[PDB]
Amino acid sequence: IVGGYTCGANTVPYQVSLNSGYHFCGGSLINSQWVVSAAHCYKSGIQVRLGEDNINVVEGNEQFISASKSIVHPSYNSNTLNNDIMLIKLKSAASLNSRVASISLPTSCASAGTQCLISGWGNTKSSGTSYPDVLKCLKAPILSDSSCKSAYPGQITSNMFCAGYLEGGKDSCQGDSGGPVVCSGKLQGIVSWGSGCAQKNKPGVYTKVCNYVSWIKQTIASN
Ligand SMILES: *C(=O)c1ccc(NC(=N)N)cc1
Ligand SMILES: [Ca+2]
Repeated sequence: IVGGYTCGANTVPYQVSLNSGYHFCGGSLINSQWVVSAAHCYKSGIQVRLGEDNINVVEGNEQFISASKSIVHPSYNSNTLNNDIMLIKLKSAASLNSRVASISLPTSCASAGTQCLISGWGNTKSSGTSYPDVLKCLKAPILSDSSCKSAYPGQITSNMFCAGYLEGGKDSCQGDSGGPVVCSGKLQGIVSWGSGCAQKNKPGVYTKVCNYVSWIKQTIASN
């Protein structure tokens, strides 16, 4: 997250770190046994880390649970990033509490202008590299579909939305992908892609979770 703020320990209780020896992506806990992330975060050997603040220090609220299965969306296209969503099942259910909690799936799609909370452990620089150890946060509005398409001609599908600031300076970045975009207490987005980070006229692009609720529910019900 570039141009954000330190969230505070365990203030984003649905935020997970995906670890394969190191943090590589975010995710969102949607019930005691399932995490939503980005398909482009797929790999083998995922351990889900819940209750994290500093990802380099054991601070006492962590739960580390290996994945039993991963399900990339049937129609994920890694070239266009259309349908950039995956489900990860935990081998055992998390113990839910005030610091490790699920986030609800949307009932309705969110509209341009709605404020959202974007979070992660990704790079905090637009130019160069600095990875924080503690979780960062950014409040950002959803942008109009028209603004989004004008920023990324030919690239925005019906399964994507933009959020952030056309002036740049405040955005998600590498290492944040797969993590949450939460608006009015619902998971509306997954941190997906953009050109660089925090660049003018290149806001973040997010997987539009409301389009996937039926797939998510059906997949969980049979796996
Ligand atoms: C994921 O790691 C990711 C998502 C989005 C961006 N770019 C922007 N938000 N502009 C970079 C990396
Ligand atoms: Ca920790």
